Amino acid sequence: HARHMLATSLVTGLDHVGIAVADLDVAIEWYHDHLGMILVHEEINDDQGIREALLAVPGSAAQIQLMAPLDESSVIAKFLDKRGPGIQQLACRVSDLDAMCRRLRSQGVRLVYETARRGTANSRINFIHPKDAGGVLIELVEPAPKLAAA
Amino acid sequence: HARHMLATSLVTGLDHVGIAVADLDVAIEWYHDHLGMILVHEEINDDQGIREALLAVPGSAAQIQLMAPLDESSVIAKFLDKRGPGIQQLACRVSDLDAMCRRLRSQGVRLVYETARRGTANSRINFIHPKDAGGVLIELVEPAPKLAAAL
Repeated sequence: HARHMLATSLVTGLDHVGIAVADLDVAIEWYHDHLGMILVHEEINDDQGIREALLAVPGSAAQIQLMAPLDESSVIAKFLDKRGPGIQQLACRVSDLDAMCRRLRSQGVRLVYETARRGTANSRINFIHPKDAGGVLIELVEPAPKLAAA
Repeated sequence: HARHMLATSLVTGLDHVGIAVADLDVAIEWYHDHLGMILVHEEINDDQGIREALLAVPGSAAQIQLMAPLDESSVIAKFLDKRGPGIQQLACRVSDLDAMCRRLRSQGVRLVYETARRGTANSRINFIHPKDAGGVLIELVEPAPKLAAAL
């Protein structure tokens, strides 16, 4: 029971799975109707150039993040144009993003950002450089304390 | 909080995220060394022609399922020729696979298999037809009773 295993990293679980979709509105209803997922949150990431919908999966702490491009400069536009909709990122929840990123760089692994950016719900995020992880995009997510938002 | 929300479907959670990799053993060490994931199971799926490694994420119930092709005939091999390594499947844990599948079919959603197959470690599995899910491969996973695997 991995919920009862002591960790060896600063990873505390899976934050979300990011899925690039064509039309976000139809996708939200489809995931809700057929899988019972619930639209918990919706927002624009201007930094990343995407429109996102956060779906809760009742019984589980990990979310499904549906993503659609805001414009063609989006990281999601590239993905969608080359292969259409698909699973585009795996996001690990982390307790100290700074600490893990320093540790990763000490281990020879590149990160995409010098400084964390803001993800969904004003979380702080970085990415392992995808070419260090063999084309897989791994995001590291530190949720912000609710006070920090205010 | 979503862990304490009563579900409206037979999905009880996220079973795993499936990742196609080129070399299983080096990927295992990479995910363990850098993300702290722990190898809890390794097996060969002769039907789908893949070798698999299940990684626990301590503090979490969902797993990472690394997959490498055994035969060029496998779905993982085709995925790797076209796009290289990448995230290839999202797997929902379900409390009753057959009931879920009948509900999905009466809702107008197709399933890949007529009858469930065995997934990693005896679980019973099916897939929503990827064309029905806009190109995304969604697996439905029912863990099998431990007694089933012994018989």
